[PDB]
Amino acid sequence: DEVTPNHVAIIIDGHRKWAKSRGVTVQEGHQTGVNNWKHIISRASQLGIKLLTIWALSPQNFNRSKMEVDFLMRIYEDFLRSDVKELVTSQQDIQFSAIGDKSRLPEYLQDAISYAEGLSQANKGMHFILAVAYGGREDIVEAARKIAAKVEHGILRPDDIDEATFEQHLMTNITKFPSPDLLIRAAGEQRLSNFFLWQLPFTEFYFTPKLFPDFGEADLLDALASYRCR
Amino acid sequence: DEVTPNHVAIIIDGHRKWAKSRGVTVQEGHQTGVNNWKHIISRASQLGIKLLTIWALSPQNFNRSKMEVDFLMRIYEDFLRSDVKELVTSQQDIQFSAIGDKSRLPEYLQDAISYAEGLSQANKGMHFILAVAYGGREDIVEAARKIAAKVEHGILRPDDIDEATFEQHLMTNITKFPSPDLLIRAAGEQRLSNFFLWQLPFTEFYFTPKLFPDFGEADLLDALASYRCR
Repeated sequence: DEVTPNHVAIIIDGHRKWAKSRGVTVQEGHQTGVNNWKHIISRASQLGIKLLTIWALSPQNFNRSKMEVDFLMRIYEDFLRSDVKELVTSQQDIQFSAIGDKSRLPEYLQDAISYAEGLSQANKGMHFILAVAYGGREDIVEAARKIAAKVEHGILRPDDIDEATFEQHLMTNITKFPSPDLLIRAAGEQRLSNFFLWQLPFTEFYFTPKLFPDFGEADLLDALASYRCR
Repeated sequence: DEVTPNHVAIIIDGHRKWAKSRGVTVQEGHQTGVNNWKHIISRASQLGIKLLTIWALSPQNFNRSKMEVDFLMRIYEDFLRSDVKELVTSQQDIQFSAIGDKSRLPEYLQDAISYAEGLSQANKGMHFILAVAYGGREDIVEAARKIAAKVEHGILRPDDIDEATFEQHLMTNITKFPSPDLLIRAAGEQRLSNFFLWQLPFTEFYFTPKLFPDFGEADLLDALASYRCR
C-alpha cells in the first residue's frame, strides 16, 4: 500500500523524567528506552516501512555529564552487538547504517557501528538508520562545505547548485527516502531540537506525551493511524 | 521580560476550508484572512515581540490557479498600500521587510513592497517580515549558491563555512532574530510545508485547529500563553 510511510523518524525523549517518576536512575531510564528499540524496529519492518530512523544522540547531548554520555555510548554498543545482530541476521534482513559525526564517538562504538554495517551491507529488508552525534544544522553545514570544496576544485559551478545536488551531500544521501514522511517525538515537547531540518519540509509531525521508556509497538501503531487520517 | 519571544512566525492556512464552510468564495476567505493581519501585528507590537513574520506565499503556492494567485497578489498590494502604511507611520513605528524570491512577483507588488520598506526603513519599533514567495529549501539553496560564488572568487575557503557564516547568507540575514522562538500554524495541519527549515532547530511549535480567517488577537495570546508554559 502507499498510505504507509516510506520513511519514519523518531525523536526519543523522556528518559530522565521517567526515571525520576519511578524513583530510578537515568541510566536505567536510558537502558529501558533502548530495549524498546528492537520491537519498534521489527514492527516497522512488519508494517512495510522502508526506512526507520532513530535519533540516538545529538551533538548538544555531548553537553550532559560525562558519566551520562559514557553510559549511553556503552548501552548503544550493547544494542549494536546484541539486538542489531539479531535483527540484521533474522528473516527481516534489516540493513543497518549510522549517520552523524562518527569520529566524535569512542572507537569501541565506531567499531560496533561499522561491524553492523558490514554484517548487513547486502541485506534487502527495511533500512534502519541510527542517527548518532547527528544534528540537522551540522548536516546542512557539512553538505555546504563539501559542495564548496568541489566548487573550488572546478568540479561544480555555483549555479549548478540545486536541491537535488544539495541533497546528495547530506548525511542522508545513503537513502533514497531521505525525507521522512512521518516524524514521531515522544515526551510531549513540540520542537525539533536540532534533528533533521532540510529533510522536513513536508513531513507530518506526531507528538505523544508518552515518555520513551514506555513507548512500544502500540505507540508506533498509533502514530501510523494518525498519519493515515491526514 | 524574557519569557516573551523575540521572534514569532505564523503559517496561515484554512482560507479555502473556511470559505467552503461559510458558502463563500476563496477570494473572500483570503481577504478576511489578510484583514486580520493588522490587529495581529499591532498586538505582537504591544506585547513587546521584536519580530513577527507572516508567511504569505510559498513558491509551491504558485501551482494554484492563476486567478487565485492574481487575486492574492492584489490583496497583498492592498494590504501594503493601506494597512502597512498605517502601521509603519503610527506610534508603533513598525519596520517592514519582505523576504522571498521577489522577482517572481508582479512588478506592482514589488513596488508596494519596496515603497513600504523605504517608508519604514529607519523606524525603531517591532520588525514585521512578510515572507512572500519564500521557501525554506530555496533559502538554504540560495545561501549555498552565494557562499559557493564567494568560494570561487577566493573570498572564502571551504573550511571557513560554519553555522554563523551560513546564517549570514540566508534571506533572514536582515534580522538578528532569524530563528523564531515560537512558530504558530493555523488550521490544524502539523507540518511545515516548506517554510523555514534552517531557522527552526529549537523553535516551539504551536498548532491550533482555528482556520486563519477566524484567527485573532486572542489566538496570538493563546499561542503566547502556551509558549510561557513550556
